Amino acid sequence: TVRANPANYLGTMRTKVATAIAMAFDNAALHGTNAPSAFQGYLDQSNKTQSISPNAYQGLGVSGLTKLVTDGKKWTHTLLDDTVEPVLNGSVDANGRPLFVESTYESLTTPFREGRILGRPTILSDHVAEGDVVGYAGDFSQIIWGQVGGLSFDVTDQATLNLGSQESPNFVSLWQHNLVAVRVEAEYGLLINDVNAFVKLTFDPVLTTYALDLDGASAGNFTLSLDGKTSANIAYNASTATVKSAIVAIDDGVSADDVTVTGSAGDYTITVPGTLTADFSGLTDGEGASISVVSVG
Amino acid sequence: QSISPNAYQGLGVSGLTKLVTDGKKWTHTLLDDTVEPVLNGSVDANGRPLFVESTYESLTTPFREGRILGRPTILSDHVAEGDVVGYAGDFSQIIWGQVG
Amino acid sequence: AIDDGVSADDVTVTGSAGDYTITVPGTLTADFSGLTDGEGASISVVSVG
Amino acid sequence: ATGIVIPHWTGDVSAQWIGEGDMKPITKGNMTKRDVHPAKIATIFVASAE
Amino acid sequence: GFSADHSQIAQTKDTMFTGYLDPVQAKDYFAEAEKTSIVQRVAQKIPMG
Amino acid sequence: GFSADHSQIAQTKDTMFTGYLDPVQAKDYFAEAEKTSIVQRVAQKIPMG
Repeated sequence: TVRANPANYLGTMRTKVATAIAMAFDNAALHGTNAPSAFQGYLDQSNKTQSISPNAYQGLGVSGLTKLVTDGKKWTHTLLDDTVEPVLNGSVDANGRPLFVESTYESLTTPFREGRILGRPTILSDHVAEGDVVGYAGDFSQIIWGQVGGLSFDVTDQATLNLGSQESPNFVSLWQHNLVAVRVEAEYGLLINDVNAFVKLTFDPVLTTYALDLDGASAGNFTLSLDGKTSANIAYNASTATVKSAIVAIDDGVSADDVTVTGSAGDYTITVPGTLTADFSGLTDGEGASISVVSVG
Repeated sequence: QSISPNAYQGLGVSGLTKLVTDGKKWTHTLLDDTVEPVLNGSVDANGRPLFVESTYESLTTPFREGRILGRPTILSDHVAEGDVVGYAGDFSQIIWGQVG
Repeated sequence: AIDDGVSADDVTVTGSAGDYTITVPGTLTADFSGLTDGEGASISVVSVG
Repeated sequence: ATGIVIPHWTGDVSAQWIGEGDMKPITKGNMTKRDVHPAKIATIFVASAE
Repeated sequence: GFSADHSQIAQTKDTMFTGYLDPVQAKDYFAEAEKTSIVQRVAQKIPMG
Repeated sequence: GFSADHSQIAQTKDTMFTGYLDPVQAKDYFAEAEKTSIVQRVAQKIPMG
């Protein structure tokens, strides 16, 4: 085959692996699907979410943006899946008039579509969505990335390849079978400073689930804070029913129908509508304790 | 002047009246970022937004800027305190200077 | 203490014990159904603002 | 006049994030050829030599 | 108007010309411009070693 | 693949290389540039002594 190079297959593979390597960067940065341990965090970990399907203008421009500016964080870009566009256009007043006269355009040099929404740079693309999520909005200056030199190509006709796995091998000698192999390699770095700075966009409302962990010196108190409003003090040893009562007691008054709580004293799972946060400053170990979003599924 | 239910009737009528009836101009506004979700979501009686006017970044500046009801307008992260979230008036009435 | 969106200093109140004057955002309503003597007990809008 | 033939790409090529001593994965492309042949369009019109 | 392999007329349709009529191989025109990563378009690139 | 401190293969994961692999120090990329005051952008600057 390497003599013949039919349809320029070898030269075509060298460009299409570069596209595969580019695609595999976004899925590691956004969804975290198979990220290396050296990448610190990914956007699906954010505790901010929003629905858009009844009215996208209310979703992005008011209910969404409020969660950022009341937390002191900027909104500067957004990424949207192509499947968002019918819902974006379908946003109307109660007389059927469109809410977005502001609109999006093609490119001669890239496969994306691009434009402005409420003044922010906006990208539409065919693979932003995963599971329940259709886009992201936030301060993309919180993200830095780099690349260590160029994309690299090695070729060999002597090596022995495992076609199976390290748990169930299946070797072929390239030299004994008259085969040739090309090995392609690249190297990147990523850091997201503050994963809580971005809003996950979804078609319709969902509850968010959180793991709350008080692993640390077992005395003192903490405060929860839901949608920017803060609880009374909760003691280290508090029961699940105590925590449920302390959440619903916040004066926006989410119901005992909305909140649910499970686990044990010092280690809990919380499920609620809206953004949950905690401050451990008042535990005997205010540093070992933590809160994070459960990637439920 | 309150702006909470309807920012357009806030700035463009109720506010501006208090200046022109006193013989004073309106030339700039300062607004907190916490006002942008109140500038957006100002709507008519059936859900359509009142401002088509909007604001932008600039390449070496932390602020955001644009024209609102014709007037130059700045959005900023720290102008709110207490019940007050912005200012509107004739800023040519302010002079400042630096020594050395 | 209504909670459920209602919050501190949304509200202020003046007058006698009974025959109160109340000031609030939104729509106030009153259920005199347990106030057994007051078969004509009533809530009056005084002014907006 | 021979026509043209085009190798349309159809393969999902894929790459994986890899540890320092981890064993690198093997992948393969896919294609289908499509061919375009010309066709004629013609007409005649007629007049007296006068 | 005639069949292929007609008894009296030579046509490019005829089976006798099989393999003398090969199309020219060309570029894939139907494929899109290559998909770069959206994150690298919006996030800040920095020098790294 | 292999553990760190594997008995047969040297890796830069290994504890023996601690302190030979120090990162390069860089600028703070996450802070915005130093901030001017909003009043000086709208008010008139005058010469002063």
